Amino acid sequence: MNDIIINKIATIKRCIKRIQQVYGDGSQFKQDFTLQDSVILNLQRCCEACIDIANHINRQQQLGIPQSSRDSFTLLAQNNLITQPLSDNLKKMVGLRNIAVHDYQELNLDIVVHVVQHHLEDFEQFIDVIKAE
Amino acid sequence: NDIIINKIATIKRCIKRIQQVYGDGSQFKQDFTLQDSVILNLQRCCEACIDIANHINRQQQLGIPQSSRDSFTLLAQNNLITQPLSDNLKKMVGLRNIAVHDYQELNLDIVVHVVQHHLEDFEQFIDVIKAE
Amino acid sequence: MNDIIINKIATIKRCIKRIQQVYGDGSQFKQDFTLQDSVILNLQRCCEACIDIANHINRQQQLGIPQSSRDSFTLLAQNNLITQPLSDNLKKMVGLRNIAVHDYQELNLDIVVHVVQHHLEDFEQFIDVIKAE
Amino acid sequence: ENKIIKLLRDNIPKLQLIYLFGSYSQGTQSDIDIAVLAADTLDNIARWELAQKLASALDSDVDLVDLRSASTVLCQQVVTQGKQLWGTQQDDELFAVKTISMYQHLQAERQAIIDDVMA
Repeated sequence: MNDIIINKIATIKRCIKRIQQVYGDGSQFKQDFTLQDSVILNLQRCCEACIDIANHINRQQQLGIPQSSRDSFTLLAQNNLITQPLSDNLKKMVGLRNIAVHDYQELNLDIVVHVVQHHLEDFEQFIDVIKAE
Repeated sequence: NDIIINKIATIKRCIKRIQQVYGDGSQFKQDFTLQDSVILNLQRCCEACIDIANHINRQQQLGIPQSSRDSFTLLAQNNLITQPLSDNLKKMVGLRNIAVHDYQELNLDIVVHVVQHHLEDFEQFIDVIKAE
Repeated sequence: MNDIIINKIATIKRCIKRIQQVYGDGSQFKQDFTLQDSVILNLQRCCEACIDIANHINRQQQLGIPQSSRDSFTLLAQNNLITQPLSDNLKKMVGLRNIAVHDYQELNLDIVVHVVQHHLEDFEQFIDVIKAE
Repeated sequence: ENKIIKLLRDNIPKLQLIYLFGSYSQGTQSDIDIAVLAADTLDNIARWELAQKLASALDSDVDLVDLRSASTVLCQQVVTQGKQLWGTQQDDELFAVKTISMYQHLQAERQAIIDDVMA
């Protein structure tokens, strides 16, 4: 219990599994748009899933009404559910919904390489904190 | 396509124009008349490479250049020139922009270094489109 | 007056001397390609500085903005800042500039010799008309 | 509600960028578009990390733009619609006459491409 969080937690794991597979060792990714388009898309599916889980937890425990997507992570940290360094990294991702719906290609390709290398483990961390229960 | 055949010729002529002017060359950094000539033909090679890059862009529909540097990335975006080659010509557009628009002082050490070990990029660029 | 106008006027008067130093008289100009290059570049440096001066006054006095290099002079003329003949002479210089740098035409060298004989005062008028201001 | 957010968007760049030249508000007055010029180019990640730090200090998304590496068309959009927040005026004019003149030359280079696209 409940189904929508266990399905949103499951999707985050599915998208991480996909980003890890499509990106590969990182060689082909830099010069293949099909590899980039998939990783970018599966990256966006994680952000909206965490924002859904955050807005859900704030709702069920009446932690407040999140005015933004970033403010939803703030209420979790202000009630000490997540550490404040973990909220900042998840809020760093909230602004990652803009690499898509914008084909400004090379300007931020090195950035998606950064978040794939260094920031996928912030989603694994967030869902681990939810797992308790 | 009758225009690419020409712009390759003026690139070749301007490279020869750069080489015979530089001389050995020791008089270079003291003679401002032949610095002006080397600078002018270096600029001509850039604008003749940009024209070749833009004609192919309008013959294939690769995009809309947002800057003079963007005209060579569109060739690397579609794997028509090597990614390190588009980066070297973009380094030329930077040199070309400082000479045309005065938004910095012209570093002569760069000009001497470009004359020595960068003119090959113009040869390598015109050697492509020969025409794959 | 302005910090940018004094530097551009100084660049024009610098290159005017360089144009006049490299030429005088055509005792070897039409036979020395290197002398031809050293005059064309300073003609461009003179031309670009005037374009830079024109684009400034168009922005600083809210009467801009031009979309072309020529429309900046065309705009300074409609507002009675430079003489309409002097406006048309500077725009025809940009024509000489473009034809010389990236030739969309066979550069007629008799025009270049003619300009350094009769048209260098157009830059001198311009910097004087702008020094009024 | 404004300005107190402006000098918020002033303290962060002035304290996070060495050799700050100018700061600009670009897009609208939600969504925030900020441009900046310095004596050195900004790192891709270090700028984005700072952009996300601006977006967290504020409530909206933030697009931090490095004017020493941005495209010529984007630079013209800043000098056309924009508001100077910090920096001198001689550096602002230096950047405007540079971009406008570079833009008039770019328009001459790509007009054959623009016309083919616009039929």
